[PDB]
Amino acid sequence: FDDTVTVGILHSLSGTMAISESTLVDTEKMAIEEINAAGGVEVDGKKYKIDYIVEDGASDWPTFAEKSKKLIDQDSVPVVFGGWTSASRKAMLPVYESKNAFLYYPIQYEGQECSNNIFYTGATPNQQSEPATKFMFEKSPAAGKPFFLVGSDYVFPRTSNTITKEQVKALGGKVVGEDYLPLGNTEVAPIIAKIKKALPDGGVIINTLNGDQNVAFFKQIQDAGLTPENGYYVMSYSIAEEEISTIGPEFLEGHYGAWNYMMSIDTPASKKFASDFKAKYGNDRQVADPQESAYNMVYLWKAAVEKANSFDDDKVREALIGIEFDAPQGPVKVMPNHHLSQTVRIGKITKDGQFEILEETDGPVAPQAWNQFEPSSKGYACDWTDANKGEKYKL
Ligand SMILES: [Ca+2]
Ligand SMILES: [Ca+2]
Ligand SMILES: [Ca+2]
Ligand SMILES: [Ca+2]
Repeated sequence: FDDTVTVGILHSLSGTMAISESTLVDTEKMAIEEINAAGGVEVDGKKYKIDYIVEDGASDWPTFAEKSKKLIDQDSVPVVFGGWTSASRKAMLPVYESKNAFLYYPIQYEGQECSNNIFYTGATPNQQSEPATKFMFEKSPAAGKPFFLVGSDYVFPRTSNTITKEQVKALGGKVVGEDYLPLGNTEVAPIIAKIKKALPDGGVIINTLNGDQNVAFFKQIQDAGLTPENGYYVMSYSIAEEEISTIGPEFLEGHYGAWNYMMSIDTPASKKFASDFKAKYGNDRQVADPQESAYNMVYLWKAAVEKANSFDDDKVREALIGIEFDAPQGPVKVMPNHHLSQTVRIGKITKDGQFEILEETDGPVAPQAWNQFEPSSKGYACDWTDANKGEKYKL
């Protein structure tokens, strides 16, 4: 190596979100180690080793904003890989925008955003909850049954459920419940009683709980008899193979997810991701969509740097649009709206905590940041390649 570049990593390693975010740091570090082993990042004929600073967001959104300022100003990083909850991202967004910096954010979310200073590898709703909703209503064993929505009390679950309510109405179904718990809250018995009352003949439960309150939720719904055997099916948007392995797959068997990457994808690229992750971190370790999303961020950033011949975040962000990567999920591409074109999978959870893949799109789906079911965003798009279009413009 001729020089070094130091990037920022900002995730919850402690608190209620650690169950989800800790493995993202592991995965981002694996990508960095791979890139370094292959020669680093090439800029102006010089090979740069990638170093990193990890900051603990501690499941606390003001801390995410504070550590973002530290990484940008004190540490002079050219990108921060970070975030999970939309609460943490909304807290960080003014920091990256006011400092004209660059956050790369990997987690599935609600859309309704298109920051010039954020790029996104997590699913937008049309890459996750919209196909999942149609699947539950039309194809699942609870086809035609009513929907009950349960999530954490912040902007992702509330916005996701607003979209779901619009879509279920358009599909001709019914929503019979919508309830939120504060993030981390484990007092799930009252909502369980409501689900039993509202779905006396079984049905679909849409779960947007984030973090480790999912542990209490899945264990208590099983003890209450809200089980696939009794006609109750949960579709979850914010947990996958990692959290399932901590919870215990016996509590998730038979329930559903919708994701762009699943560990069970039967391709050399998917198997190599899993095998490499186990070799570095242990044979017990899972890979999953959040990790695949974060992995991709590092490789996409590296490609954009080499295309731009610069680490400057304005030049890298300009170069990043259009970049393609042969990812563990299949081919992905960074779009003019800064999001990622991705293949969509529907899965049913097995006794071992893997997904049985039941549906898969014919190639990747372009991300709709501005949601096309929600009346306020219908007809809008985002395109940062055209000065006359931009963050939010009418088609
Ligand atoms: Ca920890
Ligand atoms: Ca993704
Ligand atoms: Ca199959
Ligand atoms: Ca858009």
